[PDB]
Amino acid sequence: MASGVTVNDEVIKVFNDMKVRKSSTPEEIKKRKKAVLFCLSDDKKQIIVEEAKQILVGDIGDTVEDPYTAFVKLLPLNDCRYALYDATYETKESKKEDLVFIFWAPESAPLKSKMIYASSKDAIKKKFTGIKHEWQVNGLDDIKDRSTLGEKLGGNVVVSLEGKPL
Repeated sequence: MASGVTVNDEVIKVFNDMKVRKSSTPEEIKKRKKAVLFCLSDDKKQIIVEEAKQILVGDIGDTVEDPYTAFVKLLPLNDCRYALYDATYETKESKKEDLVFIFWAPESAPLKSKMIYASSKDAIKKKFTGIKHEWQVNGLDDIKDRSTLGEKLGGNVVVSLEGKPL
């Protein structure tokens, strides 16, 4: 009984979009994908993005109170999923931005959920050619720590992340 999962083309559009996301006018920035969570398609054979669980740069402040809390709301404690986000931080030398591949895997999720994604983990990562970061968070307590993020991207050089001092 062989099995395996792949990464849906949607994951690419997000990678190509999140890898080439440029800031020109706030009007376009509203469409600029800053954060997005990936889930299994209706076929449960590949990794596709869920429109219901994504965070744009314009959504924060229009219909969303916070980009983090928005993600914290989508994150299922009884289900594992992936999420790509762009971490904007500023160090004591200069301000820079980057993107990281996050893996949401709670301890309440079923082994079949962790295994299904585990099979696509490479496929989804393969599509993330150039991703120099990888975040493994099981629960919200693993990522709720603003420092836990600001450190993984920059570490002890980040004076502040997302507008919050580190």
